[PDB]
Amino acid sequence: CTCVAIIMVSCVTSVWLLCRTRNLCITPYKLAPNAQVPILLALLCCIKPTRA
Amino acid sequence: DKTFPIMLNGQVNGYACVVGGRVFKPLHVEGRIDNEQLAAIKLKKASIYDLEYGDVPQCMKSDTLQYTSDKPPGFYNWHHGAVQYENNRFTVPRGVGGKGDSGRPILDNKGRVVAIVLGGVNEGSRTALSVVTWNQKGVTVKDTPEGSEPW
Amino acid sequence: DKTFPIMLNGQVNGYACVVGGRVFKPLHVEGRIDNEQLAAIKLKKASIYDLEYGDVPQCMKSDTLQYTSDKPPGFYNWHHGAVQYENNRFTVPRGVGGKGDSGRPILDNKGRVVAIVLGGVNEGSRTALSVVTWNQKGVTVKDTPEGSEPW
Amino acid sequence: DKTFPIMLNGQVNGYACVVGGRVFKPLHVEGRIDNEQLAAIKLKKASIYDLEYGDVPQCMKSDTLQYTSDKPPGFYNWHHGAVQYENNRFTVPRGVGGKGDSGRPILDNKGRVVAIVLGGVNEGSRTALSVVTWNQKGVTVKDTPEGSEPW
Amino acid sequence: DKTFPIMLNGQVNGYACVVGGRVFKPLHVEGRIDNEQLAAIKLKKASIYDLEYGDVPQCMKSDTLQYTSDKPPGFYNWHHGAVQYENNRFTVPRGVGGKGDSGRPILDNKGRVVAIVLGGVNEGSRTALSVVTWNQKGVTVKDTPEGSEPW
Repeated sequence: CTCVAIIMVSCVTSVWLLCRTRNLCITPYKLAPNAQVPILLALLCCIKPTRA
Repeated sequence: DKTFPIMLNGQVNGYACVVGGRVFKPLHVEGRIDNEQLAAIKLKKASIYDLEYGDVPQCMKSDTLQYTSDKPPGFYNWHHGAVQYENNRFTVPRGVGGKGDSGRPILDNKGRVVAIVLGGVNEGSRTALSVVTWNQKGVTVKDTPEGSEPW
Repeated sequence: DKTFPIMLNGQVNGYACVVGGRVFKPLHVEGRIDNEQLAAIKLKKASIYDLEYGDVPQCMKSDTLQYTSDKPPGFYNWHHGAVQYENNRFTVPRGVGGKGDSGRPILDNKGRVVAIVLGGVNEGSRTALSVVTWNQKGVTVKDTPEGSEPW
Repeated sequence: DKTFPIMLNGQVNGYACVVGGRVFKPLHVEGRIDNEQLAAIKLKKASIYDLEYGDVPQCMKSDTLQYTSDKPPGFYNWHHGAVQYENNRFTVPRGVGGKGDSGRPILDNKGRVVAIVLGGVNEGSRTALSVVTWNQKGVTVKDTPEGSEPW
Repeated sequence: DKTFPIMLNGQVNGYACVVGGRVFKPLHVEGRIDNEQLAAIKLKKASIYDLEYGDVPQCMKSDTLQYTSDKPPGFYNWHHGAVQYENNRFTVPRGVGGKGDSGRPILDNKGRVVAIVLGGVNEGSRTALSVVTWNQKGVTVKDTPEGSEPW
């Protein structure tokens, strides 16, 4: 019971670290839709595809 | 230009600007926009880059165009006067730089918005404005001089 | 006249008309009546007769009066033109009858309302109107052409 | 003077005058102040004088000075007439003093507020009106005549 | 008249007036005096009455004669305007009430100082001054309004 609490706490901590990186993946580029996006920062590190 | 202000207890303490597709609002001010269409928008909080939501429908999009790259340091338009600096903001005289003047856009000679003011009340005889802009490739940056109180 | 429209998300999508004693609003549209006097009145459901409670205050009652039977074919004025028929409304030419025209009363030459437009956006060569009507002896009915899309 | 009237279901029901030190609003009448600056005043109940707590900010206070006691029996300018008495109230021409228009201040020739009306609808050919007043040394005393009626 | 600004780091930040019998200087400001013969004045702290020691010799005595009690509410010779009330200070308009001009006296029509200002930066629409007065027989009184920042 102590073991399964450690895995549950560490899973929701790393995935909130990754979600904060996910939110900061797109925030410097949502304010300017006219700016081009690199192909490295679209699929490998971040998730978003080319749109519009 | 179309710039709806922000009302709180009868007085005006901020301004909300509209660019192509998206609606801007400073985080430092609290209140409701006078446009009832803009009140139903789900504006979300974010970091210093001031990300909000442009959830407006199709009938009034692209009010003005945001200024692209290749920025010269010459003349630029402003609501209370003129600014003439690219890396920084110009030392505008007094009158402008009081309280509740946040969110006012800075336009170009073709009517293209370049920057949005956020601070820099007064820094002596020379007043510097803390604005957001795009540095080289359209990536939104935030430039803040020293001693820039929220204005 | 006295016809306060309904606004949802800051956009006019329907019109609510007041007849003697009771207010009539189409229930296939959504929103809120902009009058603060009208918004304090409860709403009760019905059929597509589109009934709303007539709990109006004393200072405003008997604004527009309805028209009974013995209705001529005649010529009846309309807010975007004219309609000249008795059994149905006149099939008005195209362009007239866009979106947001529901709930508009059709009046006589003496100001007597004889119909309230609900549906019938497109009806082939000319657009017929799907209105509510008072019959040959004072009972409200509803007339619909086939293939009438609602507003 | 700048006295904001009360609003109830559109029509007026009374006048809430503003005197320096404490704003005056009759609790005999009902409604809400439509002004946004006076809507933030906390509604505190009081004694039989029908008084509202004066939580007005001090900058827009004392714009209307109030007359002290020991008044002369001379002329006083009512909003729709003139009153000439000291202890009792002089007769007003008939017709004025209906319903839902009380709370209007009785001023002097110097513009100072002398008295605040609360009653006196119809009291025969000689129109007497129930009022609050300052008796001899500044004591706020309500005087109501025989057979008084609320306004 | 005869007033001395206080020299602190090159800019003016306060005014040190002189009354017949005893000189004055605001305690909340600091710096150096602008007179060679006032450099021997013993600086001391005191209570909220703003009490200094006027040990100047007879060579520059009897500059500004003081005024007694029973001050009329008429006109007064303020340096940037006028004051027309006795128990409270007159509501001076905007513009006046900046910063760093404490200790400025208020003159009478007979060339007599009646008061010394201390603070009241800004209150909003009007401005109230925290000033010293004499109540009934010559006893020194410090009078302050609510929310008076030193000025």
